[PDB]
Amino acid sequence: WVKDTNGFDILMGQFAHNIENIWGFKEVVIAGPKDYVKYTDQYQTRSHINFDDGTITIETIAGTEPAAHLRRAIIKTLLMGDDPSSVDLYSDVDDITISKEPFLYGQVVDNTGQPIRWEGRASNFADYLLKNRLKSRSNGLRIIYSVTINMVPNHLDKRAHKYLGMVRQASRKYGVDESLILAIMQTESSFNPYAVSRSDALGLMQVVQHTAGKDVFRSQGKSGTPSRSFLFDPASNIDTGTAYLAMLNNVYLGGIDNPTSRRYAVITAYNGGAGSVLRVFSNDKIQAANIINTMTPGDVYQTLTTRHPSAESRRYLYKVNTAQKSYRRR
Repeated sequence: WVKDTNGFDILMGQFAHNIENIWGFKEVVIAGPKDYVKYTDQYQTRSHINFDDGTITIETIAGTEPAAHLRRAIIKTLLMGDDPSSVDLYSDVDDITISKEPFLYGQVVDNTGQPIRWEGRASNFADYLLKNRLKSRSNGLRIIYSVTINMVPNHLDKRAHKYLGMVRQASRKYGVDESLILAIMQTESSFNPYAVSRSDALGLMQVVQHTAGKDVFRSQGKSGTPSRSFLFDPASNIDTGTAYLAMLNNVYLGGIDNPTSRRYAVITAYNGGAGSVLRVFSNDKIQAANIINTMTPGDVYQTLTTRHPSAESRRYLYKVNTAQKSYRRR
């Protein structure tokens, strides 16, 4: 709903085209919801954090002094403070800033098994990787040099720890279970505060500003739509996303009486839309709820997990439900 979207659409096209020219079409890698990718060095160097499987891969296709290119990115990535509102993952500008509290602190250790919070240890660790873990690849035409760093095994729990207070607040406020909130959050970004989709979802809970964002503001009697900075603010984001979860539950899918059937529906609707979920059972929103209110919740899970028209949405329900079963028990 803007020229913000369109100016941003073009920047996207422009950004991707700059990468394509240097890495070749098959090597175009871009930041995602569960993936931080930051280009530096005029697109010759990229720093990739895969939050889903816990790897930090630093790459360069620079032909001169590649080891030097890699060292610079390794240290900054390990030391970067998170203020995702200030980071542009769609430019090659170095807006990377070193703070007293690196975002990755406790998620990775150096080769001596210690967490990294100072520039000295990060440097010693970079030199070690460069001497013992330097890999080289061919894209068919030119050499890419890299360093892979594995995060601690429990990196996901360590990263979610940063947002449990915000989840507890939003949970008590909106009447939505903590386990559902975390399960949505995990499935959407693996607790990545730099999360960006190409469906315009922003932040930890992947809030689409123009649909869900706008809707939530209205529900609370607020005007306008949430800014880009607002949704990259973790507390703002988790509050907004949880509000949309409660909205799906009270108004859009409220005709569902069994609370466990409603959840399956709410979860699916979070990704694919409330409209589509009802339309699986009947074109009449009222009849659709009436059919659901006569079937067991396990049929409802089974119905949505197979007979929903988006392949993405069918997977989404299975993923969130799985995630929730490990957050629900305390």
